[PDB]
Amino acid sequence: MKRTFQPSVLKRNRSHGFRARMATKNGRQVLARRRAKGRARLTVSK
Amino acid sequence: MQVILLDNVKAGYARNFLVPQGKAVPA
Amino acid sequence: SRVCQVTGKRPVTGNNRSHALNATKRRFLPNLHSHRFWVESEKRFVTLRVSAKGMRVIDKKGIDTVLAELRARGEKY
RNA sequence: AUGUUCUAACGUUGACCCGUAAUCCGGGUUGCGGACAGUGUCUGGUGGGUAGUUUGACUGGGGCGGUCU
RNA sequence: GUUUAUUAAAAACACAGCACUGUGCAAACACGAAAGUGGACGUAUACGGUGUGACGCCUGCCCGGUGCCGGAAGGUUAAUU
RNA sequence: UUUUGUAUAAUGGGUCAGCGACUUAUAUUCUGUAGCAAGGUUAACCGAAUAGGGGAGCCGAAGGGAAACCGAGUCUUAACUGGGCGUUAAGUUGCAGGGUAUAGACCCGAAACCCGGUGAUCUAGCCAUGGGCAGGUUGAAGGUCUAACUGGAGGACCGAACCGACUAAUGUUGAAAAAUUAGCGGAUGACUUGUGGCUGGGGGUGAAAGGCCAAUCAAACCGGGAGAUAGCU
RNA sequence: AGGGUGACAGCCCCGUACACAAAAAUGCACAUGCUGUGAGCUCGAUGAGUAGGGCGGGACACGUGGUAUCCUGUCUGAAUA
RNA sequence: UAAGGUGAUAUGAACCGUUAUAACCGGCGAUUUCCGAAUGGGGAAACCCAGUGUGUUUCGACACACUAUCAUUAACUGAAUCCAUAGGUUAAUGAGGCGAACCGGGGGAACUGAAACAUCUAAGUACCCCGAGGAAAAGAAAUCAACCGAGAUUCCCCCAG
Ligand SMILES: [K+]
Ligand SMILES: [K+]
Ligand SMILES: [K+]
Ligand SMILES: [K+]
Ligand SMILES: [K+]
Ligand SMILES: [K+]
Ligand SMILES: [K+]
Ligand SMILES: [K+]
Ligand SMILES: [K+]
Ligand SMILES: [K+]
Ligand SMILES: [K+]
Ligand SMILES: [K+]
Ligand SMILES: [K+]
Ligand SMILES: [K+]
Ligand SMILES: [K+]
Ligand SMILES: [K+]
Ligand SMILES: [K+]
Ligand SMILES: [K+]
Ligand SMILES: [K+]
Ligand SMILES: [Mg+2]
Ligand SMILES: [Mg+2]
Ligand SMILES: [Mg+2]
Ligand SMILES: [Mg+2]
Ligand SMILES: [Mg+2]
Ligand SMILES: [Mg+2]
Ligand SMILES: [Mg+2]
Ligand SMILES: [Mg+2]
Ligand SMILES: [Mg+2]
Ligand SMILES: [Mg+2]
Ligand SMILES: [Mg+2]
Ligand SMILES: [Mg+2]
Ligand SMILES: [Mg+2]
Ligand SMILES: [Mg+2]
Ligand SMILES: [Mg+2]
Ligand SMILES: [Mg+2]
Ligand SMILES: [Mg+2]
Ligand SMILES: [Mg+2]
Ligand SMILES: [Mg+2]
Ligand SMILES: [Mg+2]
Ligand SMILES: [Mg+2]
Ligand SMILES: [Mg+2]
Ligand SMILES: [Mg+2]
Ligand SMILES: [Mg+2]
Ligand SMILES: [Mg+2]
Ligand SMILES: [Mg+2]
Ligand SMILES: [Mg+2]
Ligand SMILES: [Mg+2]
Ligand SMILES: [Mg+2]
Ligand SMILES: [Mg+2]
Ligand SMILES: [Mg+2]
Ligand SMILES: [Mg+2]
Ligand SMILES: [Mg+2]
Ligand SMILES: [Mg+2]
Ligand SMILES: [Mg+2]
Ligand SMILES: [Mg+2]
Ligand SMILES: [Mg+2]
Ligand SMILES: [Mg+2]
Ligand SMILES: [Mg+2]
Ligand SMILES: [Mg+2]
Repeated sequence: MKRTFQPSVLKRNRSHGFRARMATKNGRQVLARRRAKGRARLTVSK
Repeated sequence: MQVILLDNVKAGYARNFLVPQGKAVPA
Repeated sequence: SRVCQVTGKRPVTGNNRSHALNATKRRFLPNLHSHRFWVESEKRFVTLRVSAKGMRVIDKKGIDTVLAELRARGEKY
C-alpha cells in the first residue's frame, strides 16, 4: 500500500530547507529556537 | 472661516476655491 | 496605514458595550480623507491623507507651517 | 427645508502625455460624474452568518404525568 | 460517471434537461481590516444562487401563517436638538 | 478497596528492587511553652555586627450608639417601673503544635477551551507541463426519399496493460495496523499517470460520505496558558 | 583555608597567612594642556485646534453611580496672569 | 617562566630543548577558506553565474580590489511643462543581523472562579509585535494639604485587607 512518506529531495529542501526557513520571520524563529536548544542539525539541508 | 477678498465664508469655499484661485487669503 | 499625516491620529482599540454590558473588542478609526492642498509658495498641490481634525489644524496653522512640521518629523509628502 | 443649475472638494476599473524598456503606481492634460457617491464617529433596524451559554429537582431506573410554599 | 482511504457502492451524490431568482458591469457573488484578486480579458443566448433531475403525458386548489417583492396615506419610533 | 453486606464469580496487584502522596509561604484563631507585664513588641532601615540602634506602627488597658455624641456607662423612648449591649476575667511578643484563609495546597487522572507556530512528500480540489491505453467488435453523420458502396462517430461494445473494489473463503498475537486467492466493474474518458505548483484549521478541499487535510478529524499536528477544572474514581 | 600523596599529614607535595611583581594593553580617580559647549546681570517673554464641552470608549481600588480627576476615536472650542 | 616538551582517546614514530627564539602562561600584532545579516546577481545554506577597474601574461590565461538595499547629506544631471518639481547618476556618513533576563510601548486570550452563567473574575496575565539601555521608566508641582503646613521622581516598611 502507498504510505505517507514519498521522498523528494527538491520538495524536502523547498518545504523545510535553510533558505525556506530564512524567508519568513516565523521560519527564522524556528532556527533561533533550534540554535537555543543546541541542535547539531538546524534543518533538513544538512 | 475669515478671509480677506483680494479680487466669513464656509471653510470649504475658502479652502477649495477662493484661496487656490487667488481670490482671497485667510484673515 | 490609517494614519493622519498631520496629527498622527491612528486606529485605537476599545470595547463595544451591549445593554447587558457584554464587552467585545472594536477599533475606532480616524476620519481620514485624501485631500489636495494648494501650496501657494510652491505653486503646487500637495496630497495629504489627513483626518478631518488635521484639516482644521491646516486651516488654523496654514499649510506651509504644517508641511514644515512634516519635513522635520521625516513625514514624506 | 425641497428642487434646478454650477464647479472648485471628492470619484473615475474613459482618453491621451511623462517618469519609462512598465499592462502597477504617481504626476500632468482632458472628458464624464459631482457636492452626489464614498469613508469616519454616532445612531435605529435587521442579523444562527458567527460566538458564548442556559435548557431545575423529586421520582420504587429515566422519561411522560404529577408535585414543589 | 461519483461516494463513506480502513465493516455501507446504494434507491445516496452528480448528470444532460427543466424552472424560479439575482445580476447593466467598478455586475451580482466570493476571498480579503485593506490594497486588490477571482467572477472574466466574460457582458443578460452571460454569470451567480436555489430547487428539480433523460424522455413521454403532465404539473390541480390555497397568499390566512412565515419569507420575498412593491407601496406609502396614517400610527409608532434613534442619535440629534 | 468499596460497601447495608464480599471466600466472593465485585476492584487492584505476575514477582522483586528502587522511586511514589497532607507540603511550603504569608495571614488569622486556639492550645502548650518561654519572656516581660498594664503594658507587650518593634518594621523597613542603620549597624562588619544573630549585638546595639530604630517604637513609624501594631495589639492591649472602655464601652455604648447608624451617627453626632456621651462615657462606666450608653442606646432605646417624651420618659422609663424598664429593656439591649457593657462595667467588678491581663495582656502582649516569641517558639512548637491543632484548625482556617489565599495560593496547584494530599498525589495521580479527563473530555475540553484559548494563544502562537508546523504541516497538502498521504489525501481532496485545482493549476502548469510530460506520459499511458495489447487485441478484437459495432458501423452515426458525411461522401460518391431510397439502394449500393464508401466513411469511421461514440462519457458505444468484448477484452489485457492500467485504474478500481461487488461476492466468497483465508488471515484476524496476520506474510499485511486493510492484504492474499478465486471470481468482479471501468478500460478514448466526467479516463488514468509522472514531475512541479496552489489552497491551512472554525480554515481548506469535498460529483456531499461530516468525506479527506501525513496510519490522527463533528474542528489536524506541535509548543505554550498548564499543575485548566474534576462536589468523581 | 583547602587539595594531593599506597589508610586519617600544621611540619612529604601543591597551597594558605604574609610580603612582593608588568615590557605591553586597558579600566578608574585625580592633576594639567587643548577643541567645541558658552557663566553672570538688568530687561522682557511665559507652550491653542490647546484647556473646557457634546457623543462613544478606555484609565483611575472606584463596574456610571450622586462621580470628581486622567486619556482620546468623533464633533466642537476658551481665557491666556 | 623554564628543565623539560611536540592538546585528548593513545601508545608509538620522527624530533625539539636543558641558561635561554624547546614547550608552557599573559599583553599587543599577523594570518583568518566557505556558508550565514551575507551585501555583485542567483540559489535546493556551505553552491552556480557575472560586471567593472587595475596589474601580470609564456596568449593558454592569471592575480587583486570593487560592484546589495535603505536613510541622510552633497554634487551633477534632469520629464510631462515655461521656470521648475518628480525622476536619474555618483560620492560621503549611518543602518541592517544576533543575544537569557530585566525595561518602555502597540495589540491581547481562554481555561478557571462565581459551586450553572451572561455583568464580574482569571488579567492587562499567557502570548504576538515594535523599540531601548546598562539599566530602563519616572522626575523638579496647573502636586498634596487643610487655614497648620509640606515641597521633583524612584524604591522599602507602615497606614490596611
Ligand atoms: K478629472
Ligand atoms: K455625500
Ligand atoms: K444570528
Ligand atoms: K420510591
Ligand atoms: K423498581
Ligand atoms: K457499485
Ligand atoms: K403571504
Ligand atoms: K457496589
Ligand atoms: K466486573
Ligand atoms: K497557627
Ligand atoms: K503564646
Ligand atoms: K442599662
Ligand atoms: K504569657
Ligand atoms: K493545605
Ligand atoms: K481547529
Ligand atoms: K594535608
Ligand atoms: K477636545
Ligand atoms: K469566562
Ligand atoms: K463550579
Ligand atoms: Mg450556537
Ligand atoms: Mg466558559
Ligand atoms: Mg453547557
Ligand atoms: Mg432527576
Ligand atoms: Mg455504473
Ligand atoms: Mg468503507
Ligand atoms: Mg464495500
Ligand atoms: Mg474586477
Ligand atoms: Mg432529487
Ligand atoms: Mg451493592
Ligand atoms: Mg464471609
Ligand atoms: Mg458472589
Ligand atoms: Mg475463583
Ligand atoms: Mg476477586
Ligand atoms: Mg470500580
Ligand atoms: Mg488484575
Ligand atoms: Mg469605643
Ligand atoms: Mg466505453
Ligand atoms: Mg475509491
Ligand atoms: Mg483480485
Ligand atoms: Mg459495461
Ligand atoms: Mg471492458
Ligand atoms: Mg449523517
Ligand atoms: Mg488519515
Ligand atoms: Mg472546538
Ligand atoms: Mg491558568
Ligand atoms: Mg491536571
Ligand atoms: Mg584502603
Ligand atoms: Mg505655561
Ligand atoms: Mg483638566
Ligand atoms: Mg478633552
Ligand atoms: Mg466633564
Ligand atoms: Mg466623556
Ligand atoms: Mg469610561
Ligand atoms: Mg543575495
Ligand atoms: Mg553574494
Ligand atoms: Mg538594531
Ligand atoms: Mg463557574
Ligand atoms: Mg532615562
Ligand atoms: Mg500658605
